[PDB]
Amino acid sequence: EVQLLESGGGLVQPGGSLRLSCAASGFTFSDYDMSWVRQAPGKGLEWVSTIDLDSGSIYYADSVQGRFTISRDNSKNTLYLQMNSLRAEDTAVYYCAKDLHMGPEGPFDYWGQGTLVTVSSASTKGPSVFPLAPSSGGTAALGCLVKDYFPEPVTVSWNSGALTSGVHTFPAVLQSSGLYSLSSVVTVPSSSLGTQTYICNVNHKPSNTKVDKKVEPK
Amino acid sequence: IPKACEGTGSGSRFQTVDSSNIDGFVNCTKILGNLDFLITGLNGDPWHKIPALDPEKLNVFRTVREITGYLNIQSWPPHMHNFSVFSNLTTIGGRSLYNRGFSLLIMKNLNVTSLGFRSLKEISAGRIYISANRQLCYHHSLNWTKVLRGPTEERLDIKHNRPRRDCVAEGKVCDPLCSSGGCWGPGPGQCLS
Amino acid sequence: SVLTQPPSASGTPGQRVTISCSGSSSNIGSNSVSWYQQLPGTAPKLLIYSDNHRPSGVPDRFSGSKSGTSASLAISGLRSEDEADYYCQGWDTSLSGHVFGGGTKLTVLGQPKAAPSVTLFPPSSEELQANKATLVCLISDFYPGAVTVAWKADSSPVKAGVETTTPSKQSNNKYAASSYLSLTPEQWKSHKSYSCQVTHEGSTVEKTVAPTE
Ligand SMILES: *[C@@H]1O[C@H](CO)[C@@H](O)[C@H](O)[C@H]1NC(C)=O
Ligand SMILES: *[C@@H]1O[C@H](CO)[C@@H](O)[C@H](O)[C@H]1NC(C)=O
Ligand SMILES: *[C@@H]1O[C@H](CO)[C@@H](O)[C@H](O)[C@H]1NC(C)=O
Repeated sequence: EVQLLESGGGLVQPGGSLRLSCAASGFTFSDYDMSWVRQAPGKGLEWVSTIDLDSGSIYYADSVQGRFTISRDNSKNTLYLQMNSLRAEDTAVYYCAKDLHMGPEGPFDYWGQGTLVTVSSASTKGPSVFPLAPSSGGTAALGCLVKDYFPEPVTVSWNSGALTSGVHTFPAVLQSSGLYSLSSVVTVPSSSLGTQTYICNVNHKPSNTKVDKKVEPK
Repeated sequence: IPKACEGTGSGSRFQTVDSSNIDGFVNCTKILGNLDFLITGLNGDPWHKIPALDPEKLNVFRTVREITGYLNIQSWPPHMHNFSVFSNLTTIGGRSLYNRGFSLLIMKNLNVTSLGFRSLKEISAGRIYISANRQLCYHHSLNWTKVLRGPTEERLDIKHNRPRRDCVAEGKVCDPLCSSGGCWGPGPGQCLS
Repeated sequence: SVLTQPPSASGTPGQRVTISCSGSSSNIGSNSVSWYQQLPGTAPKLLIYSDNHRPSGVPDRFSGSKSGTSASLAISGLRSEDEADYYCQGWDTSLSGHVFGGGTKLTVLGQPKAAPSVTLFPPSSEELQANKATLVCLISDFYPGAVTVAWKADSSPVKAGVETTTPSKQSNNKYAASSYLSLTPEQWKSHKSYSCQVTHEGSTVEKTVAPTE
């Protein structure tokens, strides 16, 4: 089965550089024109570049022309985006795309999950994690506040992935400071409190921050 | 009696010429849309279980003079060494295009030794793709600017065919009577103009 | 990347919705249109290519048509699972590049209206002891999506210092949203009460919390 895994994204300073990698499996890499499409948070699709199966034709968007280089290594099943002179507005999720060379089905018959590129003068900041204690016709709400982080993303689980009913993790807020905050709430039964232990697992991989926080009744 | 008929590919029910639909092209002079020759059309489509085309039924296209859209040939009968069934095609319009901007696309036909587009006088728009035809000759000298009615630049993707030196060495070049505009194949009836 | 699309389209289960895509002769007037579905958090998937053809594995309720420089995507037999953003795309001869549309947010309706659940969380003790404070208003299980969020200290309005998320889908296919009032511990001790007010389809739900308890 086909698979495209992107990698190499992260936080980087304007005017800096990064190299994105797309590792391909589940098809003959050499038969496919590969492309890069990006998406700013909460915004539309933007095609970046396309290279053909043999690096014989290469196309770019005017916006990146002279700053990004696409390349490929068919022997390694790897697409490349060398990104130089990065601008804040290059902040985006970068998707890797494939379509059979001169096939009918395309362009971009398959996309990977994307790698996130953040371009900012701001430095890394791990989050403060804080319990949201319940009180408890009523049910009970409880959760975790993930305060003041940069850059994205943060994942949150409950009791190492055991608990998933009633859980909701919110998209983050961008505060005036340039930091991010979000919340993961779990709605639980009225009588569930005081017995069942609830721990949110907060993971901010950019800063290597891992926090488990037990949320107890007030 | 000029007769226009609908083609394949984009904007059409049919994605490729195949046995199911080939007889719909009988006596067409103008194609409204495109012609596509995919591998599934020529050898058989397993998902609709369509039979492999009869190579002699490709002779229907000798009546074609105009193709409004694009020509996309990606599979051809191994014993048909040129596209002489399109000897009467004069105009490719490229009102609709294939992939990233092409009106003409001849690809990976291991057995075609010349093109044979004898009547071809105009490609009104689009880019030209001729690649991986490992045996193709006579196209090296051809004056695409004549046919494209415009600058050749940023319109040619002509790679990886038979190497020019190899064609020259085996005498697979234009007849001396042909212009410097070139030929579509061997001998004097094949000159571009 | 200037293909014109409607920002938004809606329908109820089993309806037929159309999303239009306007371009130019150099892009979708010449070259083919493709269409993509992107569900939230996920990678786009090709839906329609070369104006009207569907990948195998793409159901035939999705259909595409084109005439001149305007293209239409149709979703007959609308489903809850079709709620997504939709992008048209075209190669542009003039640019030697691909040109995407802005995207259309497709919403699937038909569900009963449901009023929002609201839980307002005071600053935690942990947070307070680190000399900071946040009120966390959590808004749950409403339909349809839109809400408006107002804050009050001691009945007077608080506007600056407020940050609110766009509503997004819950596991149970209802909406949730979040809003935050940031506060210094001094201004948290100093007022008698703080309030979070959520207006959903014209009707406000309020929740209130007190530093004293
Ligand atoms: C070209 O078309 C004419 C009819 O217009 C036909 O008689 C002739 O045989 C065709 N030539 C070729 C080489 O197909
Ligand atoms: C076409 O080239 C093939 C190589 O795949 C070769 O076997 C054969 O000689 C050619 N076929 C014909 C019909 O000449
Ligand atoms: C075209 O190919 C056939 C065999 O497929 C051959 O007999 C004929 O001579 C070729 N035509 C030209 C003009 O070379």
